[PDB]
Amino acid sequence: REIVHIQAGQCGNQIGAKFWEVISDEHGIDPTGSYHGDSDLQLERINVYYNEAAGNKYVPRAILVDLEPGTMDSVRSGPFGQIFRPDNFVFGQSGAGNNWAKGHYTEGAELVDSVLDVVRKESESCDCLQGFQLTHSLGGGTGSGMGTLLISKIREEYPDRIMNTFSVVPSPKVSDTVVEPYNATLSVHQLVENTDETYCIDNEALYDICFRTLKLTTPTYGDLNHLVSATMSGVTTCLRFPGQLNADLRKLAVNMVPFPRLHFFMPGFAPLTSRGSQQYRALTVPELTQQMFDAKNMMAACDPRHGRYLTVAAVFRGRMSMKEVDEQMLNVQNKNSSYFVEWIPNNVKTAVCDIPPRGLKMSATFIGNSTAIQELFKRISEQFTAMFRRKAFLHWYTGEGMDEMEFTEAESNMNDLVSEYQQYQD
Amino acid sequence: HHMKVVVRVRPENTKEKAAGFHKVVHVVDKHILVFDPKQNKDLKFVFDAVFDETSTQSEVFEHTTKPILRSFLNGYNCTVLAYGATGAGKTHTMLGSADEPGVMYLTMLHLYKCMDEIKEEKICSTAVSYLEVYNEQIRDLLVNSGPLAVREDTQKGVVVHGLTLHQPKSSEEILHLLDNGNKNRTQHPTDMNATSSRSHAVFQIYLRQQDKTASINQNVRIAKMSLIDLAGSERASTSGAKGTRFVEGTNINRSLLALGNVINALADSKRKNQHIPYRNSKLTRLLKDSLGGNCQTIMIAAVSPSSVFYDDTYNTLKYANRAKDIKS
Amino acid sequence: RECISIHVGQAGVQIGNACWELYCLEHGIQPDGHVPRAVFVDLEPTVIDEVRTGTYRQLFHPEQLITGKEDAANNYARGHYTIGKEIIDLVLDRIRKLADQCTGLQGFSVFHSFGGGTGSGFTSLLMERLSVDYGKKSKLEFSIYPAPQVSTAVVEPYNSILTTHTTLEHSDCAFMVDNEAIYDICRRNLDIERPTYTNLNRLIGQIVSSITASLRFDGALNVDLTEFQTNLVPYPRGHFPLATYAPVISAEKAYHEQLSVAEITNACFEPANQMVKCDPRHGKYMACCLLYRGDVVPKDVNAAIATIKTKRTIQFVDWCPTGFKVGINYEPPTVVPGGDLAKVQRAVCMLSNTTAIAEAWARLDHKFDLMYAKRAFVHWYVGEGMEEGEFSEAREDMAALEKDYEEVGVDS
Ligand SMILES: CC(=O)O[C@H]1C(=O)[C@@]2(C)[C@H]([C@H](OC(=O)c3ccccc3)[C@]3(O)C[C@H](OC(=O)[C@H](O)[C@@H](NC(=O)c4ccccc4)c4ccccc4)C(C)=C1C3(C)C)[C@]1(OC(C)=O)CO[C@@H]1C[C@@H]2O
Ligand SMILES: Nc1nc2c(ncn2[C@@H]2O[C@H](COP(=O)(O)OP(=O)(O)OP(=O)(O)O)[C@@H](O)[C@H]2O)c(=O)[nH]1
Ligand SMILES: Nc1nc2c(ncn2[C@@H]2O[C@H](COP(=O)(O)OP(=O)(O)O)[C@@H](O)[C@H]2O)c(=O)[nH]1
Ligand SMILES: [Mg+2]
Ligand SMILES: [Zn+2]
Repeated sequence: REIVHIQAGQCGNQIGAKFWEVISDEHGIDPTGSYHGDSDLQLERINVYYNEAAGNKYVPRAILVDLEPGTMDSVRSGPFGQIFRPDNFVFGQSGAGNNWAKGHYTEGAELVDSVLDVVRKESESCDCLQGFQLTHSLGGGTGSGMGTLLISKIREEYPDRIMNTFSVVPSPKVSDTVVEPYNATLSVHQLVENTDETYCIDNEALYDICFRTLKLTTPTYGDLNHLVSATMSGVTTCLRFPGQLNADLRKLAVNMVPFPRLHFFMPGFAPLTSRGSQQYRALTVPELTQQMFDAKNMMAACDPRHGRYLTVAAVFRGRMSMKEVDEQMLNVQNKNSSYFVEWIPNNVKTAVCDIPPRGLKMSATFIGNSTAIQELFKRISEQFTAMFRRKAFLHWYTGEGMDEMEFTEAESNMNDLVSEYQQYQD
Repeated sequence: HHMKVVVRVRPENTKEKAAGFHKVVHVVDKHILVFDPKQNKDLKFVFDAVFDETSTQSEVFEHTTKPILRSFLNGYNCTVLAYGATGAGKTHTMLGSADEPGVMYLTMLHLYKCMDEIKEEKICSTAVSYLEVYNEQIRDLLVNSGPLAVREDTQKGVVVHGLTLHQPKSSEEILHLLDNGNKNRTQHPTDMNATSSRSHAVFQIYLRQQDKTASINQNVRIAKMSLIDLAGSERASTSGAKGTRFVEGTNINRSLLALGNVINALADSKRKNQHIPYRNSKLTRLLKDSLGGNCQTIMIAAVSPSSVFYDDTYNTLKYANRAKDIKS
Repeated sequence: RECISIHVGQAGVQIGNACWELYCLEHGIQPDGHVPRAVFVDLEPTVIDEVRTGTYRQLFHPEQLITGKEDAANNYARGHYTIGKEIIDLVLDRIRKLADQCTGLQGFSVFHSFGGGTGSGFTSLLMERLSVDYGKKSKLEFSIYPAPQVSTAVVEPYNSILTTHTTLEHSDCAFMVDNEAIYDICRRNLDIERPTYTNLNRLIGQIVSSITASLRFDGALNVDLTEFQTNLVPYPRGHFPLATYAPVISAEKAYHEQLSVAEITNACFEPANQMVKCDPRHGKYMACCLLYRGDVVPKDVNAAIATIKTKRTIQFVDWCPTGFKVGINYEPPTVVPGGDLAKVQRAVCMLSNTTAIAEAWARLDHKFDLMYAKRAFVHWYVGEGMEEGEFSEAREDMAALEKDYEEVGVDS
């Protein structure tokens, strides 16, 4: 089986450097070097993310899509930056203006065909394709506009292969951009109707989970991104390992989406202990489910305690009893029968790999499909209307060949998407 | 109000009569058919009306369509759904030749007189559309183009601003040529020559009523009547083709699932709220206004006495039964 | 004489590697000896690859190891229809190539895991295509039905109401082993809160050895495979007896081991020992095939059973005078060199049809309805070449299996 990652925009790119920083060590792949793998198992399944050319040069099979040179020119000029075949860099030296319309209709729309070209070179690689990983932020031009286009085209070329999306939904408290809900409401719109698995991450839900669950006082971006990239490795690549009960992107999809909207999840890692001290090793297993199922520790902004679950997928990866796993999940389902929805007798999807995250004993990725994410597309959809009412920075969109009905469309769609998610909270 | 459900059993052809297989459906009366087999469930099901084999094109048309004409005059949205397995009777009931005018031509002839009568009391104008639904794309039948961009009205309600319904009719002659183009236009798989399926498809009429004294302007009655020829589901096991036939059949079934979610939801929403997801498909979105409040609706389930129709009829009747059955 | 085996689904293959392990272990055939007599099917390569990488590697032909590199999918439809279709021909070809080579066989011991994708769906058609190509044989399917509360897959019931209805009209006798009610045996009757899947597989890997292995082996009271479905099924529904083992003692803790027949037989009817969460809550036994092995006097049995026939709190069915197939083998059991199984010099692998599964089926059927009542994960099967038909019409199927297992008992 196989996948082909996609680094849309700067954020989705910056994260690409962290996703591949990680995964490669989780696969013994040095910069241009080969498999140094401490074991022999980190190789029978690598194909999922790489290609055979030389015999030491397994190249990451991703795409780097960006209208801002300086970005991909920082990812390519730094650490692992020299592993991507140059053919992967689909740059757009144009003005990467912070407009969703500037990266979806006017400036991104040109660069697309020179992207789809390569997304096909990589899909027609070999063996069987599973799907595509997509990283980006819903708060910018090249992220939410151009990266949401890339998928609307991918989902027309292979409506069979899956589409995981890792979105950096606009964080509440402070927005790292101004038009944010514009770039966002317009991309979530495309997402609800093309990708079929989304993992929404919030730069501040991370800061919290990175400043209080890691006593880490100076959580640089490299860190947030690192934490995120730690989950997306426990999702995909992980289940492309053996296990007493393994799954794969489809099992995850076919157990986690009750209704075809696509639905968006909220990832959570297991052993999230500060370095020296907190190395408590209280990781028998009740400590991992203790972790993953708390409020805090959900990379989403919203708190699960604010809304039922439809599905859960504890994708464990570390030798453990199929009894103390399958058991714990139950008491968790009964202590919290309140929030877990009832018309699914077993919401939880236990998944169990064998090999754990390189240096750790036992971990478990959490992929929650809670109705609590209603209280985020609410947020976004609010910020929209409050400014859309006055057409705030709208001339930057229309003046790029847009429509007054296009913003209406997306808000209403993604605003209905809120409605639906409540139909199951009740 | 409620959606009306009817079933039509066709009559076995000669070839099947030679086989002389057991009859899977027995019609007791106008209201009720029995599902076989008889030496099973042996559950009797009561419909409102049964159409026999005997009914050609006069009887089928007049019964179902006539009460929708009254709701048509109201200018509330009316709709008719026609279903059928391959060889169900699909063409015969809906159409036939010019010789034996089925529902469509009798709506066209009778409702053409309806335009005459209505127009007299209030000036009326009518146009008609033939829209398709192939690979989840709307295609106008009269002109093939790219699918209409979808937008929504400000309140709500999905619209396709690819709305065309290319050419209106002054009389029967023009529409009759369009019907030739209709079958060709629908995208079908290269099926057996005997069978032909649409992708998914519909037909619409447009009512705009203005009193004679009233202008155009002033209050208008707006009705739409939609006549739907639903496609058939595919089976993976039966098909064996899969591939492009597979993808088209999955897309049909997804539109059918969304419609069925609305359908069962409609019965529940007799005690219902917004919950009914119109958004689930493009069909159900097109139908937002039409499945409708106190809209009039009818479902015509076509089936045959045929042996292959055994499975297909039983499945469709169970589902038709679910529309009458489903209560919380 | 022989009985092929078709281990389908990852789990049916993990159990398969285990039942297959216990075999050579009691036949003196180390890693590289003879040749197996079975096949392995999965739509996930990485699992059958564990039989191609791990232990028992070269004991198989790469020809009896079928894989579909494609996708497993925890959904019946896909694994039956859509995907699992492409492989079936090739699969059959082995159970027709391996079925020819032999000498007057008796059937195929199928191994599947009811609530899976490859284990539900695919086998549904595999057993399907068998009941037509060899309707003249035995079709004993050894299942691992859904844990009563500790299921895994979210959809499980969709997959297991669909494997039951499609296989029902095709099996001869369906053995059942419940994954959770085995863990109780690992907690209560062996003491370990560390039961790897590798252990439940040693345990079914044991009960199963009692079925084929030792019974197809000479003894003082041999019992062919046909003998089972004859002495075990009262009615044509592919009736599903339950597996039970007796000396499930721990090879470390307690040691009373020397537990003469009179004890090990009584230890079968206590509900806390039956690899099934179908505790005889009311379910009247209707036929039991007590397979013994080891040092057993036929009078010890024709007395240890007589005592039981008169316990009355064990209430057998009315229309059944005597429903006790005594099967005696010679060779004692053969425990793993250092797993956790005691190692006695006698055992009782009793299996039986009980009106008790009137429960287990009910509780698994009710599951299905709750989700089907909302369509839940339905769009996952419809988009895979299924219909409102195959669900609703396989629901009605098992409905007359709740009535069947009710009417054949509870009444006189
Ligand atoms: C001596 C020792 O045991 O050190 C541990 C350690 O102290 C702790 C604190 C690690 C440490 O992680 C962090 O401090 C951290 C920093 C930024 C963002 C997120 C986390 C560690 O850096 C991370 C590192 O993780 C791994 O090796 C995993 O394989 C992990 N790898 C990476 O994230 C990675 C980092 C740099 C370069 C390449 C990969 C992984 C996890 C999931 C999926 C794939 C890979 C581990 C166990 C440790 C150190 C080294 C201190 C912890 O994190 C992880 C992801 O394991 C933080 O809480 C856990 C508990 C660990 O015990
Ligand atoms: N006893 C036992 N039960 C197992 C084993 N492996 C899995 N199971 C059970 O069987 C079911 C799991 O089926 P899966 O592994 O998900 O699927 P599969 O049947 O192999 O086929 P796919 O869904 O297509 O992967 C669960 O109910 C598990 O508890 C095993 O080794 N032993
Ligand atoms: N976690 C995370 N967020 C980022 C990174 N870079 C930008 N972001 C977020 O992305 C949003 C800005 O969009 P940006 O990535 O600049 O858009 P683009 O570059 O024009 O496609 C803000 O909400 C930032 O917090 C990053 O490296 N990691
Ligand atoms: Mg499997
Ligand atoms: Zn002793």
